[PDB]
Amino acid sequence: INYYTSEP
Amino acid sequence: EVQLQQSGAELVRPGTSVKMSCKAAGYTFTKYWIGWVKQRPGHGLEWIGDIHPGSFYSNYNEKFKGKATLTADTSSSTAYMQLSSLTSEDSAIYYCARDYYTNYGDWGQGTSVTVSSGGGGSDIVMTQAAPSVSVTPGESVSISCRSSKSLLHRNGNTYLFWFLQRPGQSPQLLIYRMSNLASGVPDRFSGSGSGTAFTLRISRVEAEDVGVYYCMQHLEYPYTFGSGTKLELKVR
Ligand SMILES: [Cl-]
Repeated sequence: INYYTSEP
Repeated sequence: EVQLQQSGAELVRPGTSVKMSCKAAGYTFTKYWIGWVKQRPGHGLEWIGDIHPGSFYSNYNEKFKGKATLTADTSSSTAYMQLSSLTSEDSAIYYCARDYYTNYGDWGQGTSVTVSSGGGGSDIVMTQAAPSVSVTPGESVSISCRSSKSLLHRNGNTYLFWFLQRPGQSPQLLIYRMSNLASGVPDRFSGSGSGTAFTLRISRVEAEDVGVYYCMQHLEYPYTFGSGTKLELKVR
C-alpha cells in the first residue's frame, strides 16, 4: 500500500 | 467485523465550520486509506478526498480544496473531516469509507449536515444514460455506464466499480475491478466491459435489489461516480 496515493 | 462509526447529525448556520468524525474499529487503522463521499439530494455521490492515517498524506478533489480538510488521529483511530465557510450547497450526507486495495467495501453510516437558509476539466466523466429502470420481478435487467477515458491500468486491471445504495442505507460494493463479485453477492449479478462501456446485469430481479446503482472509477484522482440508475419494481 502506497503512503502517498491510493491510486493503483 | 469492520466498523466505521460516524458522528451525529449537524444543523449549522451559513459561514460557519463543522468537523465530523469517523472512528474505525476491527482492522488496523494506520494501514488503509480512508476516503470521503458526499451524498447531496438530487446530486448522487461525489468524492471529496482521501487520507492515509499512517503517513497523514491527503489528496483532494480540486472542487473541495479550501472547503474540506482531512485529518486523522492514530491514538483514537479516528479520521476527521472539517468543512469551512458553509453554504446551502454543503447540505448533504457525508460518508467515510475504507479503501481496501481500491475497493470501498466498508462504509460509515453517514453524517447528515444541514445548513440553514473553470476547474476539473481533466476529470473522468462517468455517464449512466438511464436515471431509472422499472423491472417486473423475476425478469432481467441491464444497466449501462460509460467513462470518458479508458479505465484500463498498465497492470491489466480495469478500475471500474459498481455500488448499490438501498433506501436508507449507505452504499455497498457489488462489483470491483469491472467483473469481480463482492463477497456475499449472488450470482444473479455480473459486470462486463468492452472498452469504456460497462454493463451491470441482474439475471432475475428480486425485491432486495431495489435501490440506486452507481458506477465509479478508482483509476485516478479525483475518483468519480456516475449519476446513478434507480431500479424499481414494475407492478402489473
Ligand atoms: Cl483539472
